[PDB]
This record gives sequence, C-alpha cells and structure tokens, in this order.
Amino acid sequence: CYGVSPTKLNDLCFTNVYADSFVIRGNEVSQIAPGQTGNIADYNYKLP
Amino acid sequence: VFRSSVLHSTQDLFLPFFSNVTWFHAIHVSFDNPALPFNDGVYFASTEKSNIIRGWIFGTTLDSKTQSLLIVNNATNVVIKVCEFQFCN
Amino acid sequence: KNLREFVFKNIDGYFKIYSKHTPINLPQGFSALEPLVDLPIGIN
Amino acid sequence: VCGPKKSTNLVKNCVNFNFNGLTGTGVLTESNKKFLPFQQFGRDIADTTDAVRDPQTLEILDITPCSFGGVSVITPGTNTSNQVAVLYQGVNCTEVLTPTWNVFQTRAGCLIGAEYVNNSYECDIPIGAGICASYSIIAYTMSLGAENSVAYSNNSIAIPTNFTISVTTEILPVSMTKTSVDCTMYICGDSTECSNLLLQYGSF
Amino acid sequence: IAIPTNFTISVTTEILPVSMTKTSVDCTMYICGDSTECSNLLLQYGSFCTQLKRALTGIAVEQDKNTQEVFAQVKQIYKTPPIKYFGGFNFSQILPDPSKPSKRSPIEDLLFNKVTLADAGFIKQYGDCLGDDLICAQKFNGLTVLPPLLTDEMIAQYTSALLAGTITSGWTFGAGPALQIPFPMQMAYRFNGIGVTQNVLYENQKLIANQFNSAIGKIQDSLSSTPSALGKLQDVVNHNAQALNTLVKQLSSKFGAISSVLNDILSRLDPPEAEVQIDRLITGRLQSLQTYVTQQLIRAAEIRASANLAATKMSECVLGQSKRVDFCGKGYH
Amino acid sequence: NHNAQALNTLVKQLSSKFGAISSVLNDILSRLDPPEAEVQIDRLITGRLQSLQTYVTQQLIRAAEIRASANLAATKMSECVLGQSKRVDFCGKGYH
Amino acid sequence: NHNAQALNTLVKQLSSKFGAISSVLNDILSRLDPPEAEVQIDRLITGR
Amino acid sequence: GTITDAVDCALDPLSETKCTLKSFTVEKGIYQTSNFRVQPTESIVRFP
Repeated sequence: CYGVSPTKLNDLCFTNVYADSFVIRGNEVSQIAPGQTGNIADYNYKLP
Repeated sequence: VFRSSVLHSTQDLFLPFFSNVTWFHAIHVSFDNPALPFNDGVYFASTEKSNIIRGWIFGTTLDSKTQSLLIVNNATNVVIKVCEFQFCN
Repeated sequence: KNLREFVFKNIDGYFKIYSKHTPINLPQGFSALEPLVDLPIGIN
Repeated sequence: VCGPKKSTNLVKNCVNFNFNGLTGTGVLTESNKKFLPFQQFGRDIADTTDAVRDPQTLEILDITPCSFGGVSVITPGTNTSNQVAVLYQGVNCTEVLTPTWNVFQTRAGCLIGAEYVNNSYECDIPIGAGICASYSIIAYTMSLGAENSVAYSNNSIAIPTNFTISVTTEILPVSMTKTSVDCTMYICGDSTECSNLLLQYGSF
Repeated sequence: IAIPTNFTISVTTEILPVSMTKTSVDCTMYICGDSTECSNLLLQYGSFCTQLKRALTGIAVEQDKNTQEVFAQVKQIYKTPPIKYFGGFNFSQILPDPSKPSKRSPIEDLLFNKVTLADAGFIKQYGDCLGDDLICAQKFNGLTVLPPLLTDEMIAQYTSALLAGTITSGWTFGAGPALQIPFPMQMAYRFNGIGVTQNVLYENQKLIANQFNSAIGKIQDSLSSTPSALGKLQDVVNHNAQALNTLVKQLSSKFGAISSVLNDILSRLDPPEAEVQIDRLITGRLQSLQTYVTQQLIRAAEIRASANLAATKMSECVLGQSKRVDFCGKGYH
Repeated sequence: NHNAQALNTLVKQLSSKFGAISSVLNDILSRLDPPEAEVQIDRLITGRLQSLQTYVTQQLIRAAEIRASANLAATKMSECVLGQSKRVDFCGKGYH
Repeated sequence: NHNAQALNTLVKQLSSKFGAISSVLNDILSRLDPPEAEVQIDRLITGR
Repeated sequence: GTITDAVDCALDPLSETKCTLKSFTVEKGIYQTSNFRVQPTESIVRFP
C-alpha cells in the first residue's frame, strides 16, 4: 500500500475509489509498481 | 482548496497570457472541417446563446480502431460515452 | 450575452473539465473557471 | 466514501474534531466565508486547516487552536525565599490545562502572585512593558531616575568651588578559553567502520 | 588664503537603530503541534529546544541592555523650565508637547507615525484571532513577539530629560552636577571650542537664531515629505517581518515526506512507517529553526554594534563637544 | 560560565539518539548487522555533525563579539592610559 | 586566500557521497529506479 | 551513588524552573517555562 497503511484503512475517507482488475503472468508481478520498467509497465499498464 | 487574502503560486497546465488563439467561424449554406489537434489540451470558448455547437469529440485516430470519447450536451440528462465510434468527415 | 468557456485536460489518464459562464457586454479582466466533471477515461 | 465509524454530536465552542479522517484539536465557531460547493477543506497562509465543511450539514466552521501562551515564572534567590509569581504573557487575566499547578493585568501579560503598588523603585527583575518586580513579591513601575529641576535664567551661572577626585572601574573581556575538538574521536567511538562512513562527508 | 566672511548654521539628521523586535519560539508547538508521539521522538534530539530558548533569552537581554545603555545614560530626570525663552532660539519643535496624550515632540510624533510596526507584543483579547492575519498565524505556531522593557513613554521622558540637561547645563550635566548656564553662553563656549571668537555670536545672535529656526523648519518639512528618512529602521522591521513569515511558511515543506500535515501522516500510516516520515519533518523544522536562530544572532550582533556606536555618538555630541571630524555630522560640530 | 555551559552541552549531546535505537555506538555495532546498522550510524553521525556545526557557529559568534570588545578595550587603553582623551563619557564619567 | 579556499571547499563538497552509493546524480538515476533512488537523492540534497 | 534529593517538576512553578535549569538553586530572575495548553474535553466525530 503506497502512501496508506493496510491496517489503518477503515478510519479514512476517499473521493472516488476505482478497483482495477487484470490478470498478468507470475513473473510480471514485480513490474506492476510505480517507477518500474519492462514490457508490461511500458506497453500494457503503467503506474505514475 | 479555499484560499483568501493569500498569494498562492502553482505550477500546472494553464493558458499563457497574450497568446495568439485561433478564432474559427463555421457557417452552413445549405473535407473542409478537419479535426483540430489536442496537444496537451485545449481551451474552448463560446458566446452563443442558442442551439449552436455544444459538443466536443475526443480521440486519436477516429476510425473505430481505438477508444474515443463522445460528449454531447442537450436539454436534460446529457450522454458522455467513450467507445469505438466511427466518426464522419 | 453570456460567454461560455471550457477547459479540457488529459493527465495520467484522468480527464479534467473546467467551465464557468461569465456575462459579457474576449474582454479584459479575470474569470476563474470551476471544476465540474472529472472522469477517468484513460485513453489517448 | 468513508470507513465504518459512527458519527458523534456536533459541539461548538476546546474539543477534538474529526472531519472525514482529518483529526485535530481546536474550537469550532461560525464563519462568514463564501465556500464553493466543490470546496470542502480550508487552508490559511501557514498551510493549516482553518475551516472545514461538515459531512452532514453544509455549514462552514472555523478551526482555531485553543487558549495558549507563554508561562514566565518570577523567582527570587533560593536562599532568600521560596514564594514565586506566575506571568501569563500574551494572555489577559480574563482568559487564563497542561500544567498541574494578587492578580494584576499588565501590558505584557497577566501577572499573578505579585501585589501592584503605586510607589516606584529601581527596576530589579525585568517583567515587561516598564513593569519590574522585587522582593513579598510586589509589582511596580520602574523609576527612570530622581526628579530634578534646573534653575535656568538669563543671568544665572553655576561654578563649582571644590571637586572630588573619584576612580571608576570598567571590566572589558579580551579573550576566552581555546577549544580543539577532534571530529573522529567525538563523532566516532574509536571505531574504524564509523570513521569509514564519517570520511564520506567531505572536509567538514 | 581663503577665509569665510559668513556662515550657515545647518542641521543634519542621523538615524541609528538601537534595538529590534523580540521573538520567543516554542519548539514543541512549532514542530509537534497538538501531537504526543512527535514530542517523544523530538526529545531524542537532546536539548536543542533549551539551546534555542537560551539564545532567544540572551538576545532579548542584550537588546534591553543596549536600549538601557543608549537611552538611560543619566541618573536624574531634568525637566524643562516653564519660561520657553533661550535668547531667541525656539525649541518648541523638539520639546515634548503636554497637549498630546504622549509627552512627545512634534518631530517624535512624525518619527513614530512614519514607522509602522508589525507586532509590538501587546495583549490580544482572542477576539481578533478568529474571523475577519499573519500575526495570529505566527502566534498559533509558536512565534511570539515580546514587547520591550522600556516603553515609548519612558523613552520620550529620557529624551526630554537629556534635551533639558543639554539646553540648561551644556556639558556639565554629563560629567557631574547640572550647572545652570544661559544658552547664549553655551553657544559662545561651543564657538570657542572650535576656534571661533564669542564676539561673532554676541553680534549675530539674532541671525544665528533665525538660521537655526529655518534649519529646524526645513528638517521638519523633509521628515514630513520624504518617507525614506527612517528607512534604516523600516528595513530592519521588514527584515524581521519577512523572517517571521518565512519561518511560519517553512511548516508547509514536506522535506521528502508524503505530506506536511502531521495528523495526515499519523492517520494514513502505521507508526513503524510513520516514524521515519515524521523524522524528516522534525529534522527539516529543526534545521529551519537553527538557521533562523543563526540569522537572528547575526542581526543581534549588528544591532549591538550599531547601538554601541549610537551611544558613543550620544555621549560625544549631546553630552559634550567632540572635535572628531565627520563624527557629529558634516562640519564643525 | 557560557563557555563551560557550551562545553557541557556539546559533551551531553552525545547522549542523544537522533532516532536510533541507542546512543551507544558499540551497542548498535554489536546488536545490528551492517546491512541494517549503517542506517542508524548515518543518523548518529549526522546528528553529532549538526551539533558540532551549531557549536562552531556559536563559538564564531562569541569570538566576533569578543574581538569587537577587545578592539574597544584596546582603543580605550590607547586613549586613556597612553594619553588624554577629551571624549565625554569615554574614559569613565567625568573629566578624565 | 580565505575567499578562494571557501570557494574551493564549497565546490569540492560535491565530491562527497553523504552515505549514498555515488556522488554523481546521473549514476544513481541510471543504476537505480526512482523508488529506491529518491532515498539517496534526498541524502545528497540534504548534504549539499 | 545514592538518591538524596528529588524535585516534583509538576508541583509548583519554582520546581518547574528548577527542573528547567537542571539545578536546585535558582538565583534571582525571570525564567520562561513550558507554555500552557487547554486540554480537550470531548472528541467530535463527523462522517456522512
């Protein structure tokens, strides 16, 4: 959890929460993260 | 954010002052109107108090190859849908 | 006669919309636009 | 969208508040600010939340910290007496908590524990705004000097017929104690791996 | 050889700062406002708060001592005679006016009106801190301005006493007892000090008094028309105000953290990862406070030097006659 | 007294932890491995260096003040002792 | 000489690492990703 | 190495000054102690 704590989460508010959903390969879990590079992080889905 | 009696400096997308903007004049007498570019955004202005243009197309190729936003304003319950629309000339 | 202004932004796939109507008699002066719609289209 | 938490009754005028997860401490009073419908939080010059919109009602309430101020304690010599005075600087006597533990309002703060007198004396303990205290502990306006008048005239002159040779002392410092501080032995306790990292800071 | 056959009695002004605005900053309320664990983490940095408190107390005591040494130089308060006659010379422009609530001269009134202080440190009834300010915002973050020891009334009384002693005793009131002496005789002694015979004065006292009155009038007109007369004090006031504003604005910095608000970090992150985020803010605010204290100490040293120079000029020109060229203004003092 | 208090404060600042687990260097060196001990050694060194720089700044300010005072004292010496100065209230109150 | 030595010391302080892997910013930017390079950029900026 | 004296810093202002100055003998003068703050009495929770 970037910027937020996993446990201290039920005591906060949000403007609009969007729950994305996509299935990637097992070795591609290290690429879905801010600042990361690769094929997925550059062609399919990138985080700011 | 609410601010009063304070000089706030910010860095974001804005319109430069004293800039040369293009004023279009569309007329129908009863091809010629190409899609204007959207480089990093655009600033739209209008002063028509009638049923003149109240919509904007958003896309990159506009040939049902990728997604494209369609915003149409009307009397009540406007429709805003992004889809693979086949836009005309 | 009313002047209708619009501003469209596309940052990190988040589409921003700013608009505010100001009556006129592009005259000199300042008029800030208000954010109305913010939808995450996520398209180029 | 928020998390599961029961709301409480809104109390105005020093209690802890929680507006949509924004915790803090301060009083809540009415406000005349023209908050826009899409504006929820406020922010002053110091980038602190000064106004907030309630999630239930559309009214705007100001956020102001509770009563505070400096605590200046006036104490004489320990071998002389043990009674002390309290000076709430910047706070009037009608306003004055964190500390567990004869009232005169001065221009610098409310002074409690010192009796104000009318006769002036030499300033002993500088309190502020021309007021000084001395030892019970009493408060008084410091005297600027002995009042004297000169018998000025058109044909009046004063010439001394005698003199008194006096010697006055004057102490002026010329130097101080030298100091040499070894950075390696001070920052590092004779450790080699500590010096290896200390040397990476340059020629400090 | 060139020898002058006439002379012009001119008056020149000179502005020198004696003190500045006091400042007392509470480290706890500034860095760890309404926070508990923040104070527990800050206590691990030692006694830096105590160092800052000692520095501010020393600055305040030094400013008070400089003010006392500059203004409070005599032991007695000499009053002006009721007969405002000194051989034609008019001193109503520099003598205090009893008609005003404050016993200040018309020149001192203009000098106080041209300078606008940001915060004098008076009592606030807490009613002006809410609703329809920079001073309140600084006070809410620990920046507290303390008023000086000697008030404006005491300074005005000291100035009036010094003026009366100078006009009624020449230079004998500073070296010893105030020996009464007519003002024309004091002027004759002053002229004899610079090498001018007293017959010139005894023959042109009327012309000298007229020139003195014209010079006082021109000085008053220049003080009323030119606002840059008290610029040396206005710059110090503006520097103090800008330093306070910068110190209260530095709280907006994140210093590499996710947010500048402590409550946001405490509510969004757990302590194991919130301590490392609060530590950055604590270090940044501590460095800002140390830089502010260093700048304030440098300014206090400069003000101390200026106050020593001003006290020396006072003791030389007012309480006596100094032969130093270009010290008591340009020309034969 | 100010010099002694500055020295005592500088020698006491070693008791601070600056966010580390302990102020003692050997304790951190023997309780944590270098992979996780350098993150505390750096904080300790930074805190001690900041304290040293603050002490040096205070000493420089005090040295400048003492230099001004010593220049004034030397001027007063050369004027009052080695000669006769007619400056009022310079060589004490009264006709020097 | 004191002014020149102060200038030389200020321009030499850039050679220090301040606990980072290298005193060069481009090297850290090219060797590490931003999520793990910001912690060194912060140390460099603080030291400078 | 035995405890022979103690001071309750939260008992009286003189004891607070003694604890602030880290000495049992306080000379004549004025000392600025810790600032007072009004403690909160209740907790307000506001949610939609």
